[PDB]
Amino acid sequence: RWAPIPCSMLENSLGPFPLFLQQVQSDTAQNYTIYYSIRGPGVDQEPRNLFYVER
Amino acid sequence: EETYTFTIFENCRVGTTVGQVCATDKDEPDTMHTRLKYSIIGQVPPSPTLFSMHP
Repeated sequence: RWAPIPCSMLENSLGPFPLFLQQVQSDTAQNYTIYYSIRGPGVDQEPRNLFYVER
Repeated sequence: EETYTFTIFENCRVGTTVGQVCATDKDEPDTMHTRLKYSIIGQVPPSPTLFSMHP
């Protein structure tokens, strides 16, 4: 399997927020309707709701 | 509503009510065209589980 791909954010920013980082979808999204989520330390493991995805 | 809000207390007992939502369908009342079924699809956080819904 291909490895995952970095992204970086800068500390204590004057914003505004939600501050965007990158977009991630399927390619095969055109075959049938899906929706998006995340789990892990930073949304639902702690620190909670640090990170956010448009469904 | 597209987005409800409800309040409860801390330390409440299991089977405590949070709230009741309502909905309608535009076919003939009390037919199968309008007969309704309710379910949870997820949680924030996903886990641990805290709430349920009567179908």
